[PDB]
Amino acid sequence: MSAKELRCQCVKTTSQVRPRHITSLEVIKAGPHCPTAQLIATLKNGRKICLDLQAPLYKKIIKKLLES
Amino acid sequence: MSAKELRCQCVKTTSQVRPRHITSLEVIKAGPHCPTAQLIATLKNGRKICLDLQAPLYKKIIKKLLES
Amino acid sequence: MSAKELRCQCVKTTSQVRPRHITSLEVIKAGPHCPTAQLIATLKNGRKICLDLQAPLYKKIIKKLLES
Amino acid sequence: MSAKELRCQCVKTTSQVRPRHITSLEVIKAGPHCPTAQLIATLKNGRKICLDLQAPLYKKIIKKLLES
Repeated sequence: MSAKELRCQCVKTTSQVRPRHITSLEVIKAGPHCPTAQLIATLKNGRKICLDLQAPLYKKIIKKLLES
Repeated sequence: MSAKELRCQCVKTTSQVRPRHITSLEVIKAGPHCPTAQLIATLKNGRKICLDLQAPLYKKIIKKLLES
Repeated sequence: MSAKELRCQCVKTTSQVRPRHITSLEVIKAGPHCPTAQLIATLKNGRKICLDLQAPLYKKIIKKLLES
Repeated sequence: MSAKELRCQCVKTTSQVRPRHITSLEVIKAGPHCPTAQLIATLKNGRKICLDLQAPLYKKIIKKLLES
C-alpha cells in the first residue's frame, strides 16, 4: 500500500528551455509513481519538456499566461 | 483586438466542479480558434472539465498544488 | 438510459484538418459527459482539433504513425 | 533515426499495466528528443503510464476503443 513501480514522467526539471514561444503546459502533482511534483509543458513546435513548480521560473510562465 | 466563435476545447468556464480531489490540469492561452484563455483540467476520476485563469478560482488550484 | 448532449471536449468530428504535419493525438472513448467517441488531436503547430474513430480517416493517422 | 543523447518522455514500454479500466491514451511519434515511438496513456485513476505501438498490445487498446 504506497505506490509500487515508481516512474516520474520527466526526471529532474527541464528548465533548459526558456519560456517565451511556449503554447501550453500541464501540471500534475506528485502521484505514487511520481512523489516529486511532476509538471510537463508544450512549445510552439508541438514538443514537450517539463519544468518545476516550487520556484519563480514557472511563475514567469503562468504570469506570462495572465498578461494575455 | 481578438476574435470569437471558432473551436475552443471548452466553452465558458466549467467552474461547476470544485477543486479538491482534482489530479492535474492543462493551461492553454488564447490561440487562433480560441481567442479566449483556454484552460482545461483533469479530475481524480480521469475525466476532464475546464476552468478560468483570470480569477482567484484557479489560484486555489495552483495554490493547492504548491501546498505539496 | 444515458446518451445526450453533455460536455464533449469536441462536438462533431473536426475532420476539416488534413493528416500530414500532425504531431500527436489523444484517443478517449465515450465517457459519461461524452457518450460519443471523443478523440482529440494535436498538430505541428501545438494546437488541437479532433477526429473520429469509426472510419478510415483516423486509420490514415495511425497508419501514418506505423510507417515510422 | 536518433541523433545523440535525446530526451524521451517515457523510457522503454510501460506494458507493466494491463489494458481494461484504462480511460484514454496519447499517441506521439518519434520526435527529435524521442527517436523512438513515444505513446503515453491514462488510467481510470487519472494517472499515466505508456505503451508501445509496434505490437498487438496497444492493438488490444485501440480494439478495446472500437468495441464501444
